[PDB]
Amino acid sequence: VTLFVALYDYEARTEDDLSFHKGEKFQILNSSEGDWWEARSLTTGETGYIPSNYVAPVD
Amino acid sequence: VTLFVALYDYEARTEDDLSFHKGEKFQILNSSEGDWWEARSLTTGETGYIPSNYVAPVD
Amino acid sequence: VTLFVALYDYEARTEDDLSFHKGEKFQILNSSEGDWWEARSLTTGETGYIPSNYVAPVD
Amino acid sequence: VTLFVALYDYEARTEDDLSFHKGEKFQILNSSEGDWWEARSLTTGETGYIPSNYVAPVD
Repeated sequence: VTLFVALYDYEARTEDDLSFHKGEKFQILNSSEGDWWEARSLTTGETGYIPSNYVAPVD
Repeated sequence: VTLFVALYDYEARTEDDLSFHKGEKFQILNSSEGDWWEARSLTTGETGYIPSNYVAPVD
Repeated sequence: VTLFVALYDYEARTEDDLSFHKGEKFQILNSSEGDWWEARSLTTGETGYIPSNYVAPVD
Repeated sequence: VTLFVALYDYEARTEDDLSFHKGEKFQILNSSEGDWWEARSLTTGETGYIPSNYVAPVD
């Protein structure tokens, strides 16, 4: 399972976080040890940490 | 300090309460003034009252 | 609610604390946040933090 | 003992209270059952309630 969709919008707080919009999809290979996962957006191509509670596996 | 985590989404009514989404984690600032607790979101760093029956201790 | 009464005069340092004179009586609003209590003067109706070791319960 | 001097200034909150300045003297015949005493100022001639902790018997 590596495809996840955003449930809510999110505005990055720092340079390493990724901002994104609800409905946006990501590739997330491995989850982290924390609440923050490193993702790549399939829309913008950008990469960065996202809060793991904001996405769900794409059905 | 124990973290607490949101069980459900909650949308604030005024500027005093804090909107949050399920799974968001908080550090509690003041819990002894009543059932609404002053808390900081570990997600955004925002601060405000949250209804304590909407959160549980992490673990 | 128990009234408390000032044992000594006290002059506030900022706008948050409350200046008061010996014998002034207060009704306490919040006493569980620490040793500084949020109180209303029964004399002027002003509100602010007062150092709890400067007051005693009436009687 | 009926002569008392004011220890601090006081600005009346209502129409029945007497405002006064530190060093001002009053005649106070009988003390009340409460913290408020009915006084007459020997300076202005006015009469009204004053907080009893603000005056002391004139020595």
